[PDB]
Amino acid sequence: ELDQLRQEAEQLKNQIRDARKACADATLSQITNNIDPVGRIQMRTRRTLRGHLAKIYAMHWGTDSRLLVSASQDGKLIIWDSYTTNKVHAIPLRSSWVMTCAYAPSGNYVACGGLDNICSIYNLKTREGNVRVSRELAGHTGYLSCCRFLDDNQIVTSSGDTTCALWDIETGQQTTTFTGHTGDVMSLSLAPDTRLFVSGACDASAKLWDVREGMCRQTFTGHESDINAICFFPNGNAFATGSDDATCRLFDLRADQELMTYSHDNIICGITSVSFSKSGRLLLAGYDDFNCNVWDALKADRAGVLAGHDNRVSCLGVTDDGMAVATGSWDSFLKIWN
Amino acid sequence: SAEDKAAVERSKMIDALLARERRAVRRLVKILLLGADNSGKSTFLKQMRIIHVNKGIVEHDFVIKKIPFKMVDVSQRQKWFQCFDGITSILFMVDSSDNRLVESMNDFETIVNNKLFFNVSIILFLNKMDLLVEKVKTVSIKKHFPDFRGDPHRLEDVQRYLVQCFDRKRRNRSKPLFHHFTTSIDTENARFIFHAVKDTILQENLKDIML
Amino acid sequence: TASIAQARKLVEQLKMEANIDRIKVSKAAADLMAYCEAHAKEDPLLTPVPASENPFR
Amino acid sequence: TNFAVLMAHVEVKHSDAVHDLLLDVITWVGILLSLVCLLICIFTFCFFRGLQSDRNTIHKNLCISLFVAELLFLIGINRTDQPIACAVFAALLHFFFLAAFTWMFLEGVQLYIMLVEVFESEHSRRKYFYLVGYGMPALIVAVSAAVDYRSYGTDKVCWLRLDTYFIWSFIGPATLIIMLNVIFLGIALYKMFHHTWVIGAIALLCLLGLTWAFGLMYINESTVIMAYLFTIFNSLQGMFIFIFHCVLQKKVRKEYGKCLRT
Amino acid sequence: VQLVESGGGLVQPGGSRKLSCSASGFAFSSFGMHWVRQAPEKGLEWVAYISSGSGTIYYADTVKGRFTISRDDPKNTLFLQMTSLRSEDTAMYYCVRSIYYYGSSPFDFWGQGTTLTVSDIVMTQATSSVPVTPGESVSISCRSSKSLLHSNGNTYLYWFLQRPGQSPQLLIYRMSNLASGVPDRFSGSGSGTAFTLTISRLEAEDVGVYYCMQHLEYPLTFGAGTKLEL
Repeated sequence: ELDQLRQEAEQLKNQIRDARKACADATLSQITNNIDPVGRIQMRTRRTLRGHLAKIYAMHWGTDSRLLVSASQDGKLIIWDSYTTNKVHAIPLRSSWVMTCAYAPSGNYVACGGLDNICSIYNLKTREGNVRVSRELAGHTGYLSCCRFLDDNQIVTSSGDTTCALWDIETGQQTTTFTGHTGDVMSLSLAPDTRLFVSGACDASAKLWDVREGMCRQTFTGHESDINAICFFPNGNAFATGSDDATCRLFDLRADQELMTYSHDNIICGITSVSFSKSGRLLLAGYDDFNCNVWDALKADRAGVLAGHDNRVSCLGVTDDGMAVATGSWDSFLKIWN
Repeated sequence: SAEDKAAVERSKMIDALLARERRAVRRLVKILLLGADNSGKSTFLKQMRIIHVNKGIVEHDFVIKKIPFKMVDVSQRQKWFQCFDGITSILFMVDSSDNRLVESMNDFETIVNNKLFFNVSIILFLNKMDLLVEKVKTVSIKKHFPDFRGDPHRLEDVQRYLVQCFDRKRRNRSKPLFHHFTTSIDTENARFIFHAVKDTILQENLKDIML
Repeated sequence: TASIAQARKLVEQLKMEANIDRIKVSKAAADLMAYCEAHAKEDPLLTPVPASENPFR
Repeated sequence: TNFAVLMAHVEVKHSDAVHDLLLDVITWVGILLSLVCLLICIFTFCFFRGLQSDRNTIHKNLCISLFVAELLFLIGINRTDQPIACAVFAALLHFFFLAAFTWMFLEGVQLYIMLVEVFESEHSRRKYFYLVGYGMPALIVAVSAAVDYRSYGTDKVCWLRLDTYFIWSFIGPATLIIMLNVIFLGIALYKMFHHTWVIGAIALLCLLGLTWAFGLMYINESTVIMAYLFTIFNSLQGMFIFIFHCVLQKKVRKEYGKCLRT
Repeated sequence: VQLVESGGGLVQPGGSRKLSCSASGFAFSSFGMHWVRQAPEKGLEWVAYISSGSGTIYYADTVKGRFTISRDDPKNTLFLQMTSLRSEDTAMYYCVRSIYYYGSSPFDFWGQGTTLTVSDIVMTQATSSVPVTPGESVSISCRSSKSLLHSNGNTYLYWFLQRPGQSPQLLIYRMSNLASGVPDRFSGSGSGTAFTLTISRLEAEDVGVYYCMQHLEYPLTFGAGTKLEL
């Protein structure tokens, strides 16, 4: 029976391949070629933010596009004011091995995680006057990679034991567990309407999941090695990914296929981050050759380089109004470009 | 103004706190601990605690002599290894009276030639000498590998072959390989592991003075 | 046993993924440039903004 | 006059020669080839954050002190015509040259700190560095002026006198510092040979002022060759540093080729 | 949260006093502190300010050089030392907490103060008595003598409340925002130098006197206050 099931699986794979092939009539290289090229883009450091004692692993813009959280390897979580280069908060942690951070939409809580397989949730507004830990969520087996709030009482975690989970803060339990991968999990992004989310998982395969139901809906392939970053276009029906083979691609769900392949012949270092712009016209990226590249998302051509770092770039992000951009790298400095 | 002016104080105080933590961050000695021999690891840690007094990650903290020491002792380990680029030395423990020696050698080769470990030194422990001495008293011969001289010899011709077998496989060397045969005298282990790091830091300081 | 259950789960998952209604690529592309041209007068990084109002300048 | 007059304890006659013209040309050209490398070195070690440490502090202070002292020597030596103009410059020159020597001593102390006590210290030591470096010359000049305030001026070129032994308020500290630097260099070479080239042993010779010790043996007429070695090397000190500790260093070149040049 | 003060009493001409304040229930080392005064039947008036880290110290013009402020962190205690007091120093004194970072809400907590007895921008209060009955929507006005807006978009001004027999309580900070522990029926707005607080669906326990402060730059100045009746 097992061999019969394998034959059925092969037939189903052939079905999927044929259905995908039946989709493409117009390639994007024959439509986006006639648009006006953006030309030259270049911007300069306005504010430089110093103070971290070691490498920088994550950052996240606020909901008002003015405050900033940052997580470093020394065990510190700093809250900055990006206008006057002021330090608003400095939070110390219990584990020194940290790999992610998040900023709650309402502005009351932050989150962190790392190699201790625990996700910690902090309260920023208290009557006594100091930042104190509110919840300590546990139950995974490997380390965490990314965490992303939805409301003030629901959080999502992904861990490199092939696992994802949805936690209800106040109760403290797992409302749903998502399984189906084979290797670790590296990155996930949430939708603007906040009903679905996507994750890439270190085996050249990416998945779209729904939270209200609980099943795994869609799968995509195409890469030759593991996946390092994933992000949503600003309408909830696209996403962009970059791998450790020094290649980036764009996926849409209804087309169920890839469209662009942003590549070059002189680049041999993999990706570490991605993020979009407001109108979906600039795709930023961080590499290991010490640069931050600026692609035009519709042509796979080149638009700019934000050079200026003395080591590898780890994280980058965009405000909620489009004015500013922020980057952070292994040299312990974090820069604001406009 | 007149209320965007206490914020400046607050920022300066936070800056002062971080600026006083920098120095203590820079004085610390971080050692990573690897091997397939759990009994040796347990014994060595117990002895280290005795000297100092005079799951996840399990960090142990010590003070050898006015210096702070941290030992970490944690299939896709290459992703895990990103966080260990600020360490000073890797301590590899191997059983000698064993076979699984080829397995240990393969693991050694996989660990050493890594891009992240271009500026870390390696300390090698070859343990369980008493069993090897007893089992060479009634000597059991080697395998088909070219043990050129004195196949059923005393330990003086087997130790050299083993240390030479491990010494190679360092394709990008740039540094020496310290080695040691573990003894039941605790102070010997403490002294050797304190000497290795001292030599490493002298080796780094003579590059700014152009040897 | 376990292998049969795993194979059945894989087959059911593939069957559920096969039944998804799809659409062609020309419509999706047209949607993409529609979105790009819809909000093209409010992105400052792509289209520079006068410095009289910039908070970072 | 020439540069060697700073460190001669006995007046020389020079029966008959043409050595004065050669010495004047050599000293003028050499002390002018400095005072531009010194300035480029001051700006080198001040407006870059990628080089800040204790060593940078000591380098910068040494270059400042040399620049000022050589400037004052170049301008205000031949002023014996006004009995009030100098006899004030005969103290400021004292101060700044002795400051240069104290900084050169601190260099050897740093060599020890990095080569024997290999580990770091939990508390910084900038305060003590500044205190010693800019306070030893102050105390020495104050006490020396209190002891004998009249000898601050001569008849030919207005520097310290010789009829009284008061010139030995400068030579003594120089000799002692030179000896201690010799000790420290020996220790450095010992631990550089045992625990394991020429460029390093030449770059250390510029900072520790071990070439200033020649002029002490310039005694009589038949030794003039040594008087040459003093003027050719010492007056060129500021050039050597700018070559050994600005150009031949990877960190400085990398930090300067990426921002000043692009 | 608790601030408890001590030191009041009766004194003769000359003399001196040392008033103390003890704080319990919160983090003292991250807050700035104010001493504020009140005449027996008149409005409030600001006295002195000591900030976090024991740096900036500000005094008032009418007692400057006679009073002194101090703080002790490990024991969580404030002191004010007063010397050479005349007959116009009779009043009641209160201790106030504040913190200044982005988004912060100063003047949130107040103490209970002590009695002491002995043998610049200008704001104006329109009236002193306004009678109303429950269910009536009311509005109360204050005036000033300069723009309180700033080039950073702020607008510094405060409305506080004081019921019949208690200590004050923050109603509206920075002329537009609302504090914690207060109902949602309060609001307030105005133009440059002329403004009004709006109270809707008026019920009981709103009787008392209302106060309007400014905080554009030291010194800090008060008004008279409007007293309501029911």
